[PDB]
Amino acid sequence: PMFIVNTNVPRASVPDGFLSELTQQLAQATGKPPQYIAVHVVPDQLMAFGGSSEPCALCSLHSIGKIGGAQNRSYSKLLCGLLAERLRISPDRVYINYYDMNAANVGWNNSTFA
Amino acid sequence: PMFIVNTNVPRASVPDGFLSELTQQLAQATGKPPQYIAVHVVPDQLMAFGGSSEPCALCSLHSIGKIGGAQNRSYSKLLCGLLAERLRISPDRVYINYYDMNAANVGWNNSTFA
Amino acid sequence: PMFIVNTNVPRASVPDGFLSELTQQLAQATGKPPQYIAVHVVPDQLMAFGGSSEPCALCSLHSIGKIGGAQNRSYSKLLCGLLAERLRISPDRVYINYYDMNAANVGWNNSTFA
Ligand SMILES: *[C@@H](C(=O)C(=O)O)c1ccc(O)cc1
Ligand SMILES: *[C@@H](C(=O)C(=O)O)c1ccc(O)cc1
Ligand SMILES: *[C@@H](C(=O)C(=O)O)c1ccc(O)cc1
Repeated sequence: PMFIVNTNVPRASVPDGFLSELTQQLAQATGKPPQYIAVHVVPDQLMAFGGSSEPCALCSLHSIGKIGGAQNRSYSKLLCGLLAERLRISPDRVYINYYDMNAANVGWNNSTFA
Repeated sequence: PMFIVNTNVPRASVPDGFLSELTQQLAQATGKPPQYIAVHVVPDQLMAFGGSSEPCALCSLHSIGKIGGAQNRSYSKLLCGLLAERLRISPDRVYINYYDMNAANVGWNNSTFA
Repeated sequence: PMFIVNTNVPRASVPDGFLSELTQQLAQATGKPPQYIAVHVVPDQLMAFGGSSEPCALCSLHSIGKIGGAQNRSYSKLLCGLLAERLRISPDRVYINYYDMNAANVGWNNSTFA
């Protein structure tokens, strides 16, 4: 799994330990080992949501399985709550795109997971 | 819908009001209310198109529905036109990836749109 | 084809000519003319892989066709090799997402490739 956060919140407001907290929480939520989880945080972005430049985030979660109707609602609760608590972003100004990847379409370590 | 523009144009060449103009134009084009539309502009990028570093842009438009053959041609004319007029990027150095998303795969406000 | 590299390696560690090298290697690997190939390198990113901030990369290769089980392994060897050689990133700290794009969902030059 890989999780990306793009946000207009400034770098200075991203707290220490945030990438590690994301890694641990995603490990718990998805059931996958933390050593496979990649997290990417992109602050200071030029963004608008609903025409407004108040804090917002556009996120993606890519996963080989563990993606689906019920699971995606659980991920959204978990991730919106983390973003609200740590970055002070309102949950109704966050979009998270969920992608269920075929293992043959993820390259790693000079091969793919096929 | 969410629209993202990556470009090597510098931030200073991104005109004031560009994010609002994109929000308005995408609302018109998709028929969705502007309160739903998210826009992300990323300037100053290290990019090449066809092996050259002249202005170029790599964009994505994600939408729940309203994606398809003829619609995508219409969006391309609209968006290439804006990028040409506002950022001085030639339409043959723009790629726009179109993604039709399932409502169950878009999180927002602690749940999904499903 | 479009190829994106996101990495926490610093901007100064990216060799001049890296974009041109990527363009030629991808043209050879996919069999597509280099005029069509777009490359985007994003250094200095706030990233973690497996909970650790050592150099890593998250990449995407989008292509209209030429995506599949065997192809994707040969791509992964080539790209992992090049990132290891040139940016000093260990190949087990790289993810490459492969996307097969329909031509009707790729806009370019005021239209689509359909
Ligand atoms: C993480 C991973 O290894 C898994 O098994 O889910 C991952 C998932 C999806 C993509 O595209 C890259 C890494
Ligand atoms: C915008 C939106 O909510 C709609 O009605 O389509 C949107 C579409 C798709 C994605 O992935 C995020 C936001
Ligand atoms: C490159 C291209 O034009 C091809 O022939 O595949 C390309 C492929 C896919 C996307 O999304 C953008 C550009």
